[PDB]
Amino acid sequence: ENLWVTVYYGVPVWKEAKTTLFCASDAKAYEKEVHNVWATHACVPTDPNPQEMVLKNVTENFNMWKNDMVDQMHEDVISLWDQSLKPCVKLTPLCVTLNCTNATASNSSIIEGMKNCSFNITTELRDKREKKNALFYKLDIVQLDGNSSQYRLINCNTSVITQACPKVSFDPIPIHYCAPAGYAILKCNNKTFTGTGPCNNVSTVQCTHGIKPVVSTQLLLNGSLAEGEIIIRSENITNNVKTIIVHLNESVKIECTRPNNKTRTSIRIGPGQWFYATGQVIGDIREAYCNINESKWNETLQRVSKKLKEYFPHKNITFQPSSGGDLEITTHSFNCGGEFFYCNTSSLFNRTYMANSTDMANSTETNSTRTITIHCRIKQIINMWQEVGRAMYAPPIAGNITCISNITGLLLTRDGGKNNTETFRPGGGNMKDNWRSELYKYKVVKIEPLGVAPTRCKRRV
Amino acid sequence: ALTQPPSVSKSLEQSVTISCTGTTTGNSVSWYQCHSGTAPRLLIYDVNKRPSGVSDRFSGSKSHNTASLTIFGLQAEDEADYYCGSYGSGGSLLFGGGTRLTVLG
Amino acid sequence: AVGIGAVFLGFLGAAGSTMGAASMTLTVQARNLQHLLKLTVWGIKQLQARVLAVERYLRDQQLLGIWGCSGKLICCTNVPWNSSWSNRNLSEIWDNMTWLQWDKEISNYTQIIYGLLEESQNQQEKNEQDLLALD
Amino acid sequence: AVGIGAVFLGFLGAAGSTMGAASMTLTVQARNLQHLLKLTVWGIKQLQARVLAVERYLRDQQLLGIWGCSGKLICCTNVPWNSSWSNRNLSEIWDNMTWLQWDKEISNYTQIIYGLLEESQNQQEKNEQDLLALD
Amino acid sequence: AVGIGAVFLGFLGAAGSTMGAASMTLTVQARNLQHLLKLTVWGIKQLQARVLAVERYLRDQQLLGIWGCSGKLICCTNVPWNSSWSNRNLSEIWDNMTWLQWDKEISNYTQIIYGLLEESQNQQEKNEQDLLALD
Ligand SMILES: *[C@@H]1O[C@H](CO)[C@@H](O[C@@H]2O[C@H](CO)[C@@H](O[C@@H]3O[C@H](CO[C@H]4O[C@H](CO)[C@@H](O)[C@H](O)[C@@H]4O)[C@@H](O)[C@H](O[C@H]4O[C@H](CO)[C@@H](O)[C@H](O)[C@@H]4O)[C@@H]3O)[C@H](O)[C@H]2NC(C)=O)[C@H](O)[C@H]1NC(C)=O
Ligand SMILES: *[C@@H]1O[C@H](CO)[C@@H](O[C@@H]2O[C@H](CO)[C@@H](O[C@@H]3O[C@H](CO)[C@@H](O[C@@H]4O[C@H](CO)[C@@H](O)[C@H](O)[C@H]4NC(C)=O)[C@H](O)[C@@H]3O)[C@H](O)[C@H]2NC(C)=O)[C@H](O)[C@H]1NC(C)=O
Ligand SMILES: *[C@@H]1O[C@H](CO)[C@@H](O[C@@H]2O[C@H](CO)[C@@H](O[C@@H]3O[C@H](CO)[C@@H](O)[C@H](O)[C@@H]3O)[C@H](O)[C@H]2NC(C)=O)[C@H](O)[C@H]1NC(C)=O
Ligand SMILES: *[C@@H]1O[C@H](CO)[C@@H](O[C@@H]2O[C@H](CO)[C@@H](O[C@@H]3O[C@H](CO)[C@@H](O)[C@H](O)[C@@H]3O)[C@H](O)[C@H]2NC(C)=O)[C@H](O)[C@H]1NC(C)=O
Ligand SMILES: *[C@@H]1O[C@H](CO)[C@@H](O[C@@H]2O[C@H](CO)[C@@H](O[C@@H]3O[C@H](CO)[C@@H](O)[C@H](O)[C@@H]3O)[C@H](O)[C@H]2NC(C)=O)[C@H](O)[C@H]1NC(C)=O
Ligand SMILES: *[C@@H]1O[C@H](CO)[C@@H](O[C@@H]2O[C@H](CO)[C@@H](O[C@@H]3O[C@H](CO)[C@@H](O)[C@H](O)[C@@H]3O)[C@H](O)[C@H]2NC(C)=O)[C@H](O)[C@H]1NC(C)=O
Ligand SMILES: *[C@@H]1O[C@H](CO)[C@@H](O[C@@H]2O[C@H](CO)[C@@H](O)[C@H](O)[C@H]2NC(C)=O)[C@H](O)[C@H]1NC(C)=O
Ligand SMILES: *[C@@H]1O[C@H](CO)[C@@H](O)[C@H](O)[C@H]1NC(C)=O
Ligand SMILES: *[C@@H]1O[C@H](CO)[C@@H](O)[C@H](O)[C@H]1NC(C)=O
Ligand SMILES: *[C@@H]1O[C@H](CO)[C@@H](O)[C@H](O)[C@H]1NC(C)=O
Repeated sequence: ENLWVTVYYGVPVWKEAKTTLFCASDAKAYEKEVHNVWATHACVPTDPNPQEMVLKNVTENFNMWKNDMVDQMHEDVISLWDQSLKPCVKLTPLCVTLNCTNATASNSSIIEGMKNCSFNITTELRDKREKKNALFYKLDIVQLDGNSSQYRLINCNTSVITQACPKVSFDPIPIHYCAPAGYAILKCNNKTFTGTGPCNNVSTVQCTHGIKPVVSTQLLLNGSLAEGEIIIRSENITNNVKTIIVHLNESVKIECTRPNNKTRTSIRIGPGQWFYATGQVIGDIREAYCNINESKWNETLQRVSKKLKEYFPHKNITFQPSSGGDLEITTHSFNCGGEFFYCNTSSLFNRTYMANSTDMANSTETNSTRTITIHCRIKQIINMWQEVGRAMYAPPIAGNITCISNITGLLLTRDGGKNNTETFRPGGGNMKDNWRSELYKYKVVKIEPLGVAPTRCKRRV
Repeated sequence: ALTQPPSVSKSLEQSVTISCTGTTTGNSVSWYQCHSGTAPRLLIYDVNKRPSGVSDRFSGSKSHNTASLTIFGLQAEDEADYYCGSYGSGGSLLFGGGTRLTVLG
Repeated sequence: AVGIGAVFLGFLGAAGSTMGAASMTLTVQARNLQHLLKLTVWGIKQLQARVLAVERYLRDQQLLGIWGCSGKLICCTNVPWNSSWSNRNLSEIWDNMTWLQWDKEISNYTQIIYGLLEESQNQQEKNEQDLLALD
Repeated sequence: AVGIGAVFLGFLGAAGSTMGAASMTLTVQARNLQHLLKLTVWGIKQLQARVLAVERYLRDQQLLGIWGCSGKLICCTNVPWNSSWSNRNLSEIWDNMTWLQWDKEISNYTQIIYGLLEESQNQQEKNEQDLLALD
Repeated sequence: AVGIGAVFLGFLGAAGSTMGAASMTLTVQARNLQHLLKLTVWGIKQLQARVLAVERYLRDQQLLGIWGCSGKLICCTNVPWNSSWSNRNLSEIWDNMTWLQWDKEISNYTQIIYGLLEESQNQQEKNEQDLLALD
């Protein structure tokens, strides 16, 4: 019996294949008159089409980190910044000095950050430039002179100086990253949940369901929930330093808004230009005062330890505090309302909660809840996109900026090893690891519809 | 460009990063060593990738600002100096400011 | 209604499990047949997609064409296979392999095989026309 | 570029009435081959149809490939007209009926005829192995 | 697929190398195969051109079907060619001219040659068909 050759067309095969994606957006989040900015510009609309054609005989394998779309999740917003960059104002093109210790303010403000200044060595050396209120917001006062410092303008020695103004858009728009036909995205979803070995429930989708990606240093707030169970992933389990992703079947908040109500005192200094001294008098007790109901908080953590058991059998869990450097790593960062979050989260990740066969040594919430409170930082000049040397000033604003929302996962790292006492430090690490959340359910391929096999039959000749 | 730290410090057999942090608009990147003033030694042949010289203890890693070298198993050679090399602004070539590494303890 | 891997590529996206019967079923499966302003921009990329599908499909059919078959969603040759690329018994291939296994147990002999197909085709159709050529 | 014959392809208009003259000349019946910002929409919508018409034309080409009639304009295969099909007879069809009448007669049997083609083509392939299965 | 090598379909780049040589190059060139506003307006015209290229390619492919050829790139036919217009003999064609002079040697008679290809293709079915039509 011979082996001739034969060809087949329309046959089912798809390739593991890198490709790069367009973004689909809500075309009424932005609006018709707000031309010439990234979301109104190159990002296209959306028309959702879940169409999840189910698959016996699928057998694909996965790793969370083999994906390339993670890079697009760090890209894009540089164009949102650049298409919107406000210039250096005439008061600020050089390292001017400022003098204060108590605040330049209308009142004895009971807020630690508004230690406001005059401008002093200032362009013309003229009262019209100097006497203007340099509103402070804690992260200020770069030292110049060794005593009684005439503080340096902190932005003057980095490549970008720029301003946030209330007209300039920011919004967590629902976004989808997508690629044309013949390519397909495969979503994988066996309750035996994987992203790591084989899979057993799969179908194509034209794009992911929408996601609202925004940065954090500790807590995956407003993330997509898991279901049935908590889960953890961290690549080669012999590894110490490389990030552990913790993902939740329940959720809990962090109890503060952005409460610091302030006046609309912008100063129209320079030719069609501004400084936003928007501070003083109104709300001058309203520091961020963040708080913790231990019950639901500790419950989720102790549940997480009862999962960590599975990765570290018959030995007892513990935690250690987060890193310094930029105190964002010690705290948080996120934007809401143009205002940024920096309360002492590292105060929480603590005790030696036991994993012996135990009915104790796993709680502090006391059923009384205690409603504990923690010290908070603030910043008016922000590193507007992380790692990069850029800096931007942003105004404090009137009323309550209400974001106080819920957590669906943790950034986590191990701290070496010792006999029985396994332990971890929360947050920090690769800021790309935020986007690994949920995206593990998806990967992209190219269809390749033709092929060949041997056979026991021959063409006419 | 291309700014670098003057040094960083971690102890024997531990691990650390160096990165190059200036006008890193160029985005395929390489890294190099000099030690005791001898002829410079390569590390990274493109930003995540290395040949036969030190094929385990070093590692290459991607970021837009921090063109990043990551190092583990720190030993008595790690008193050397280390440099980034992006490709340049078209038909052009660059070096980093260097980092004289200082393994402590 | 019409078959669908993509909107007409790969006439079902779901594989019929097994390189035997599914191949026969594929032939029968081929046989059975503001808001508005930025929406007028959304009406671009799906157009690009349908055009690209045609473009790919016609490039593909051209490769079949030079191999001296067209349509013929299975086609036979006069090219041999000398008992040495896995040699799995032919029922066991048909019954136990998806193409999404032949993709790994076989494959990347592809360029050679495409060569064999083309070279044999041209040389064969020249043979008959050369044997006919005398006058 | 060019005008229209009901459709930008298929070219109905030389209806011929009698199928005789029409079939006996079928070759020539194809062998003859805001200022303006809203011109976006008044290109988009007929472009969609224009593309999807080519996709319809490709559905047809798929069937023609399936019957082993690729690129042919008149074609036939093995299958007999085996007696029970209406008895209208050769010398008593074309000269006294029209294509629209012939459909209005024949509409019952369509899928059955198509299946008979499918089967016969698929048999005709392997039937040659009755001579060629020498190994 | 890929960025344009100066020319799309038709793939012109062996231009005015010898015709004899061109057959190899050709077979190989087969074998391988305002922010958003007015720039999205423009995003129709080239796509419309992309469609017109497909329209031309398919319109012109249909002609090969009438000649009984399938994109099988060296189709041949016992219409004789019979020397007497440019007369060169074989090598004296293929080693001398470009195809961009073979047109200036011969256009015109083309309009009869298409007919020779039609009626000869109809003969190559008729001359078998009538011998089967003995019963
Ligand atoms: C995580 O999840 C939380 C909770 O779901 C989200 O917080 C909600 O965000 C939306 C959108 O900002 C809020 O809804 C809108 O509130 C406006 C007032 O908002 C204040 O707070 C926001 C920050 O959320 C500031 O930007 C803003 O300046 C204010 O300080 C309303 O104006 C909106 O419309 C309503 O009021 C107007 C009149 O003002 C009416 O004309 C409208 O008809 C309508 O009634 C709108 O309601 C929502 O209030 C927030 N809730 C909470 C509890 O904070 C987070 O945004 C989300 N993401 C992150 C990273 O935390
Ligand atoms: C973490 O925080 C987020 C907010 O930051 C929580 O988001 C949403 O929260 C609600 C309450 O927890 C969830 O429950 C559903 O809410 C919708 C909308 O109110 C309800 O739909 C409406 O139901 C009524 C009655 O059946 C019906 O008449 C309406 O027609 C119907 N639709 C609308 C548009 O009103 C629904 O019944 C539930 O009550 C949401 O599911 C949740 N949404 C999202 C996107 O997260 C989140 O729940 C919270 N998670 C945890 C674990 O704390
Ligand atoms: C701190 O967090 C705990 C949970 O860890 C909160 O306790 C839960 O609070 C809800 C809302 O009050 C309780 O539900 C209500 O219960 C009553 C009966 O007690 C019922 O009539 C209502 O319809 C509603 O279901 C829930 O039972 C309670 N759980 C427990 C175990 O006590 C607590 O309220 C939080 N406290 C603060 C100050 O944040
Ligand atoms: C293509 O056909 C070749 C045989 O001609 C198949 O095997 C080849 O095997 C060697 C040794 O495994 C591969 O080298 C390297 O192997 C290690 C360990 O498996 C792997 O980590 C490296 O990435 C690398 O593959 C060699 O590359 C491989 N050839 C190719 C072209 O893949 C091979 O299985 C067939 N591959 C496919 C995709 O059809
Ligand atoms: C197949 O051909 C038939 C006839 O051309 C199409 O019409 C259907 O024909 C039957 C049989 O004549 C009708 O049933 C009954 O027929 C008797 C005798 O003619 C009559 O006395 C009854 O009143 C009744 O009509 C049937 O009703 C008729 N259908 C309709 C909607 O009128 C049939 O549609 C063709 N089918 C296909 C798929 O081509
Ligand atoms: C292909 O066919 C044409 C005839 O259809 C062949 O001859 C060309 O015909 C035109 C029109 O008669 C000639 O132009 C005219 O020439 C006369 C006399 O020189 C002049 O008085 C008119 O003003 C007009 O220009 C054209 O010269 C002629 N070309 C040649 C080269 O003869 C043509 O030759 C045929 N092609 C070949 C290669 O045989
Ligand atoms: C509360 O926040 C402070 C930082 O404001 C944390 O302690 C300091 O952290 C910095 C940065 O890591 C170190 O340089 C200081 O040496 C730390 N001080 C001390 C006394 O350790 C502090 O750990 C947070 N938590 C609590 C419970 O206070
Ligand atoms: C056939 O034999 C050749 C050497 O003659 C070898 O390269 C090839 O791998 C063999 N396998 C098949 C199935 O042709
Ligand atoms: C052809 O033969 C079948 C049985 O094989 C019979 O049912 C049918 O009536 C016959 N005639 C036609 C024209 O189908
Ligand atoms: C071939 O024969 C025709 C007449 O049948 C004649 O007109 C023509 O000149 C000849 N030569 C060529 C190259 O066609």
